[PDB]
Amino acid sequence: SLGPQVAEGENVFGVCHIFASFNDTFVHVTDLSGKETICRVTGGMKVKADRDESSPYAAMLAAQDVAQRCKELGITALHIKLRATGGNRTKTPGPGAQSALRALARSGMKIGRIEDVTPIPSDSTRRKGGRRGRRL
Amino acid sequence: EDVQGKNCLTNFHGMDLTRDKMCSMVKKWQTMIEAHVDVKTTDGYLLRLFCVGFTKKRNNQIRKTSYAQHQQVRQIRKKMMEIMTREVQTNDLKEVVNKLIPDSIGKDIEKACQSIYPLHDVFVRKVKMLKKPKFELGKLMELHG
Amino acid sequence: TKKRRNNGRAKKGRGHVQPIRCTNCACCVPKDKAIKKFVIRNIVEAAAVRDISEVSVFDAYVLPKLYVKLHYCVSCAIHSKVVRNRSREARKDRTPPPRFR
Amino acid sequence: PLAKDLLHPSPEEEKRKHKKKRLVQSPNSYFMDVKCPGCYKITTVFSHAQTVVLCVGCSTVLCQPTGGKARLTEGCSFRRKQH
Amino acid sequence: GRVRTKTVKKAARVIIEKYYTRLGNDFHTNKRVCEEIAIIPSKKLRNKIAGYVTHLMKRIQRGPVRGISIKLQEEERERRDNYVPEVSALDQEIIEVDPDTKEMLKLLDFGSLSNLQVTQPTVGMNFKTPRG
RNA sequence: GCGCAAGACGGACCAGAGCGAAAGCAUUUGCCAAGAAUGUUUUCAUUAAUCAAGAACGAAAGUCGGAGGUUCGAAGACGAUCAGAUACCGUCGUAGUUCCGACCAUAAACGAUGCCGACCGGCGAUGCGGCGGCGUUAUUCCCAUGACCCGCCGGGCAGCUUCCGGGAAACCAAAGUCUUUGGGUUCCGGGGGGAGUAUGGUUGCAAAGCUGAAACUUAAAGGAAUUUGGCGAAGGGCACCACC
RNA sequence: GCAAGACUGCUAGCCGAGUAGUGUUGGGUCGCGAAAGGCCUUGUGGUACUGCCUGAUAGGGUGCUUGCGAGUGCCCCGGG
Ligand SMILES: [Zn+2]
Repeated sequence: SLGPQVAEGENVFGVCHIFASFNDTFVHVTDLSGKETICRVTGGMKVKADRDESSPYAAMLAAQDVAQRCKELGITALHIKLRATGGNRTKTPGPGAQSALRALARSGMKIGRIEDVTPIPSDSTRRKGGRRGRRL
Repeated sequence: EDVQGKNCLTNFHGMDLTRDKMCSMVKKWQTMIEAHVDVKTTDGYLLRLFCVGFTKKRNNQIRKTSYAQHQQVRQIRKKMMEIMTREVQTNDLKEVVNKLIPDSIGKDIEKACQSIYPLHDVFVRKVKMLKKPKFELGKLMELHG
Repeated sequence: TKKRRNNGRAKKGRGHVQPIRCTNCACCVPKDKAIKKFVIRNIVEAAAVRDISEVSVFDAYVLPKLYVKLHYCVSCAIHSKVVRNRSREARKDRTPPPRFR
Repeated sequence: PLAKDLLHPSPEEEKRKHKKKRLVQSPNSYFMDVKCPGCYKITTVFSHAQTVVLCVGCSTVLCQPTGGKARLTEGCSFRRKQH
Repeated sequence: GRVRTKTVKKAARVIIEKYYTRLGNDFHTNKRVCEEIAIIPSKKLRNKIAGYVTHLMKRIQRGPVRGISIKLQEEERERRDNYVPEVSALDQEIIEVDPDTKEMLKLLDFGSLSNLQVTQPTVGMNFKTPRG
């Protein structure tokens, strides 16, 4: 949080990973290395019933909390690493990624490069479920 | 690799391409050529270069297929392997990563494969290292000027 | 009776193709039978682009795009209303649906 | 159409059709000649040579086997001959 | 809503087709005309007919109409397609003749004409849309 | 976030595209062997077509003996759902899924359409091989090769259209050339159920595969298409005897 | 030996000079390409345009304007 830096000459850059699924959102913030984190706030820490974990409001609340904690610490700019469930399950990102990114944008931070790191495979592993899939 | 005081001096570890162009260059009604090599530089550093090449559709072309024969793909891949083998064996790490900043390797690939079949998007998709030798302080110090 | 000229798929001289999996379901469907949809999307949707460009440090920053390919079983495709049933005379229309915006 | 003069059509139709579907079947190939500036000899070869042909005296190569007509070496003149 | 019936519209169209110089744009005046020159069994039907007549006048005073033929508005079509210009657009001093059709015309009946010239052919043969 | 180890698979490129007798076949490269089509003024001279007996291959599942077991997952163990739920759903999970060696010869093995051969309309295209031609490119000259464009020939996967014709029609350029009935040839069906069942034979470690009845009972069982019909089918509208 | 025609390449004083250098996929008689020095007629006229790079005012990529579809503008030296 402290050091010989100045708030006017430059800006502090970190890398934030947004895991968005259809069950929960992980609004994670790491350093520029990515090895060591700053604070990890998840969409289940705000709501009480898990049905609201996939709501955009939980992702907004988690993003606002981690963004206010980070700008209290002194990180001003963020690099976006959006990631869905991935693997063989689902390529489409969750419903809370847009809300989390907009809450990070409106908190007063700065946004740099945006890229997607969804783990698409090279047709590796058999999917969950039988030949007939899920019946409902 | 090492810190002197309050400074983290860095070194080359690999080259990647963004995923946006990786799934934006691929299109239907065109083919792909991929080559991978296990070449080692003139020092004790071993690299692994991956390459990708696509299909150029001509301006006066009415056909929408734009495919190619298999032996043309093999000849284009052979040109890719001999270009990537020839251009890095005589050079060290500094010269090859200086060449990696432009697309001169890709330009030589797409200029070598002109009389076989035209290519429109040639880039080096990935660079990986396998062999790491004994660390030298002087080589890293001279790498930083 | 014979409903279609083909058999609802796109094999004419093969007899067997490799199977793929549905997205909503986990159903094993042949590749040439499944209704593909290569959707082109971007990061922000319609109105967050102004807020992103206001907060982006780089001026004239071009926005990235998300490219995924979606494979559907036909029951999950019709239940998701991406394809609808057509009349007997107008079934034989292989032209794609028109795009405007 | 309905009325086609199958006794004698225009010769474009015989020159256009297949070699076996004509009224009288005839090949589309011909016998040809090779003359070089280096060697002062004339040899007669087939149009579809399908083999490597060398001139008399072992001076130069003359033909190259292809799928169809042979590749004549560059600088050699030819003319069609018939009896 | 206020949508007119086939009876009102048909009577208004035929009363425009028969009578044109005795009407106008004022609703009460041609309402009195429609009362005088026809037999209408009601006041409300007469008012609806006169209203559609006034709307037909507002349509007609702009341009042509595809349902109503009026003799005063007639003779104008044959006025426009009776007169002819001085140039017949068929006797010029230059005719764009391709060399292929020039060689075709030389084979036909002629060796030379007094009004034909030869142009150059194109360098590239593209004439269809790219569809594969 | 950095690395290690194991097994499986080959996404986007991937299409009414290719090859193979069929089942089937997709990471790069090397080796061996075979094959269709195209080209031929080469070679032999009817060596040909279909096929009892017999023979090769043959998805997945199943059995025996090994090595290995990442994920998935029969049987099983629970939690909800429900009047019941040992079902749909969710979490674990033994055989199996992967490789080798020995078996069985079963699929909606389906183009639900035997093989060879002749004739019978048109059109845009696709893959291969060959032939011919204005032009652009591999940087400016020439030729040959690849890459485009314009056409032709042969074989093939297909497509659009037609009052050739056929059919009960859906439809088919073959399912046409059929009462104006005969090109050659193998297999196969005589209303429905009993029944692919019982016995016998043969084959298989086993599961089962091939061959395959009868008594009795029944007046219909079916194929195509038409009109209100009902859909916990879709697309548009309406109603305070519907809702907000 | 006779006799003129149709077409084309290079140059814009000429010889030096198509000699090296460069060049590719396969070649050739091979494209691209300026002086040193010398002799003179001591240097033929008109005409539009020119975003950046490679490899010509050509070929192939790719931009800026207001979000699209389309105009116009974008070699340089100067003045207003
Ligand atoms: Zn599904």
